[PDB]
Amino acid sequence: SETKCTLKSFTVEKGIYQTSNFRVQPTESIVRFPNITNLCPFGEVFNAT
Amino acid sequence: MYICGDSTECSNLLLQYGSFCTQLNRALTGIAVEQDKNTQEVFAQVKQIYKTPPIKDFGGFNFSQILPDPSKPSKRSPIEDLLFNKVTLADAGFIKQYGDCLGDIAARDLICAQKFNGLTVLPPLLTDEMIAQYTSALLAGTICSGWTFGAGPALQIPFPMQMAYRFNGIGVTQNVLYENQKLIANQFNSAIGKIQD
Amino acid sequence: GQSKRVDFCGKGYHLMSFPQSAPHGVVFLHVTYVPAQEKNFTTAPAICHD
Amino acid sequence: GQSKRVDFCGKGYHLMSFPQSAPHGVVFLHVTYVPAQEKNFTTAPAICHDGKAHFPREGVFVSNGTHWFVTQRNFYEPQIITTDNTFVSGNCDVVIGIVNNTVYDPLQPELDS
Amino acid sequence: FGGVSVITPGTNTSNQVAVLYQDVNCTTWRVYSTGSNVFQTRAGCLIGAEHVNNSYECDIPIGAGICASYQTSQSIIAYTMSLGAENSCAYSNNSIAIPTNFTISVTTEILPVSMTKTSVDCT
Ligand SMILES: *[C@@H]1O[C@H](CO)[C@@H](O[C@@H]2O[C@H](CO)[C@@H](O)[C@H](O)[C@H]2NC(C)=O)[C@H](O)[C@H]1NC(C)=O
Ligand SMILES: *[C@@H]1O[C@H](CO)[C@@H](O[C@@H]2O[C@H](CO)[C@@H](O)[C@H](O)[C@H]2NC(C)=O)[C@H](O)[C@H]1NC(C)=O
Ligand SMILES: *[C@@H]1O[C@H](CO)[C@@H](O[C@@H]2O[C@H](CO)[C@@H](O)[C@H](O)[C@H]2NC(C)=O)[C@H](O)[C@H]1NC(C)=O
Ligand SMILES: *[C@@H]1O[C@H](CO)[C@@H](O[C@@H]2O[C@H](CO)[C@@H](O)[C@H](O)[C@H]2NC(C)=O)[C@H](O)[C@H]1NC(C)=O
Ligand SMILES: *[C@@H]1O[C@H](CO)[C@@H](O)[C@H](O)[C@H]1NC(C)=O
Ligand SMILES: *[C@@H]1O[C@H](CO)[C@@H](O)[C@H](O)[C@H]1NC(C)=O
Ligand SMILES: *[C@@H]1O[C@H](CO)[C@@H](O)[C@H](O)[C@H]1NC(C)=O
Ligand SMILES: *[C@@H]1O[C@H](CO)[C@@H](O)[C@H](O)[C@H]1NC(C)=O
Repeated sequence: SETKCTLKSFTVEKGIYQTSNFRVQPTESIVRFPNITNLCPFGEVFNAT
Repeated sequence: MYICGDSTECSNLLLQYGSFCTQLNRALTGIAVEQDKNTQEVFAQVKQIYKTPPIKDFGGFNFSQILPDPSKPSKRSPIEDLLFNKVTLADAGFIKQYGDCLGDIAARDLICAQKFNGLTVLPPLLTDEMIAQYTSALLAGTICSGWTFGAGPALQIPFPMQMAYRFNGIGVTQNVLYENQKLIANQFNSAIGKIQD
Repeated sequence: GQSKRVDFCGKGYHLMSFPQSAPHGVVFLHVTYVPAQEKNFTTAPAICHD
Repeated sequence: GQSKRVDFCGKGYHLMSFPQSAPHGVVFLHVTYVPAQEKNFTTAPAICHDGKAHFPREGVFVSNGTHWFVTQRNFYEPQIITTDNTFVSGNCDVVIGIVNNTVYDPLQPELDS
Repeated sequence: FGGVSVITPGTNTSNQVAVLYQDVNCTTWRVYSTGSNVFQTRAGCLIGAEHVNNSYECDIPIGAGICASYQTSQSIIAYTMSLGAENSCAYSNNSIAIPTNFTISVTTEILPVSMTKTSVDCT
């Protein structure tokens, strides 16, 4: 079917067609951020006298 | 220079994809080299430069229009001198001089316009005189030794016998040449004169 | 050399050639043999003797 | 095959070739014949015998210091000039550079013996 | 304005360099430097090479009949190239040269036949 879509045809002639690449899909995601525990000083920046 | 002539800011932006300039130069260089190779393969067939013999009777055969004319400052044959005068080149010499392009503003010379935009024409490796020397060597060899010249050592032969062999080659018995030698030489000489005209 | 290839070194039967130099190229002068006056004779493939 | 094209299959006169393979290409070995040692001989267009003009059939007339011989063009191997080596066409009046010498007839001694 | 090219002996041998200024006529400015060894060719003013009267076969071509090489204490030199060996044939109306011997010679010729095949996935 990949060959048929590439060729815009519902008929394929005898021969060898290239069909893109073998692909691998991801299964899960990894999220890594530094282990920061404090909230930023929003009060000091925006609530200053 | 073509893209960012005299602009620092443009140059710094060109550098964001300047690998393309390199490839353009690589391609043009390959052509430039090939063009000298082509010249050498066509003309430098023989690396033995045979001196053009003194003109002596070759059996009625007159080669003066194909052999170099010694009275000229550049020893071109009369026919070559004509060929060179007929083909017109855009300019001559490979030195243009900034000072001359700066001075002659009024002419609006196309060659200077090309130079200022980074477009350069390079000189050939062999000069016209060098080409003429190869041509003369080939003719000198042909006249004194026929084809033995190309095969190996140049073996001297009387010009009329060279022709006899050429006649047997096409399929006409050699006695024809010897019997009609004056006729053949006259037709030959006539034909060459017609070509120059 | 001398060539047997038809029209390779000019029309007619090739005898010899002489190069001449030109800007950006080469000019060849090709000398060939061309049949001229001719006559029609009766022919035969063979002669029968005895 | 065997080529007759000048410089097509190498320099000299071509005899034969042998291919060898190579990565992405072909290499040819071209075997050719090259003339080597040579000598300077006197020559002439024709030999005059009895007033008739003799031309070589397959060769050139060659003279050493005292005698005329006929040789094949590409190799110095002198033969006696005979009526079998020459052909006759016309008389001794037209060709420029005719020399005399004699032409041998192999039949005359048989008729005499 | 332009016109600059550099003649280099390989760097695994030496770092001497000659520079050709294509649009400069020294017969001397619009150059980066001089330092003598200035030779005018029809291809430009060549600075940093010694011209010699000894014609040789060409090594590094420059243009207009001029070619360079690196030689004897070695420096960059320039010369007009030789086109071939000088030779001469006799021409006479009554003398012929005929081979008496021969050589069997075998030479080689090399030709490409095929190019590496590739394929590209644009994605
Ligand atoms: C080859 O032919 C040319 C003519 O095309 C001959 O040149 C003439 O020679 C006479 C005698 O010296 C001069 O008066 C003429 O003015 C020449 N004409 C031209 C156009 O140059 C030439 O001498 C012949 N050469 C040989 C070896 O036969
Ligand atoms: C073969 O053709 C040639 C060339 O046309 C003839 O030679 C010419 O003959 C006329 C008449 O006598 C002369 O006026 C010309 O000057 C000759 N031309 C040349 C170049 O010499 C020749 O007669 C013909 N017949 C043969 C060989 O039998
Ligand atoms: C030209 O060739 C002839 C034939 O080989 C040489 O004459 C012969 O010389 C030998 C001695 O070397 C004699 O025994 C023969 O009787 C001679 N034959 C004849 C027909 O005379 C001749 O010497 C050679 N000429 C030169 C100048 O070397
Ligand atoms: C070949 O031999 C003949 C004789 O058979 C020579 O012919 C004579 O030449 C002289 C020259 O002074 C004339 O006066 C005679 O009338 C000619 N005689 C005959 C019968 O034609 C001829 O010159 C010799 N050729 C060569 C090349 O030696
Ligand atoms: C600013 O101070 C007021 C109390 O006066 C508080 O209600 C508000 O949340 C503070 N704002 C921030 C950004 O902390
Ligand atoms: C043939 O004659 C020429 C002219 O005299 C001479 O230069 C050459 O050396 C001679 N040589 C041979 C056959 O080697
Ligand atoms: C060869 O040329 C000489 C002049 O150098 C001349 O005397 C002689 O007759 C000519 N021979 C032939 C056959 O043309
Ligand atoms: C340099 O200028 C001189 C004087 O005008 C001229 O004779 C010479 O040919 C020029 N050099 C070149 C390479 O054009």
